[PDB]
Amino acid sequence: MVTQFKTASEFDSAIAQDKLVVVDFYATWCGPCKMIAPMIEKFSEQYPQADFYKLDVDELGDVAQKNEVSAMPTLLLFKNGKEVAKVVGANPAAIKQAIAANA
Repeated sequence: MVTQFKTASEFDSAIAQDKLVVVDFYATWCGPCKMIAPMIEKFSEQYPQADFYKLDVDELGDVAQKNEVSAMPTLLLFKNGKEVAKVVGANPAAIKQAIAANA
């Protein structure tokens, strides 16, 4: 599956003890930023153990600032309600391995 985040009250649970969650902090702007939504989902089939969510840089612009992620888009990894890695760019090369060694 795949979903986004509008309220921190949601994403807060996603990380909180729940394996490795791959949340993207795509910029509220940018052009080819929506084409990732389907991709972010395609990866959920290879790492079903990990949750593939998405962060809103418009609604949760802060969470994008807290982690210092204002790219467009960006990939954020979190283990057991904690962190693990951050690689701005879900280009077929890291977004896959990043979810392996981590999860």
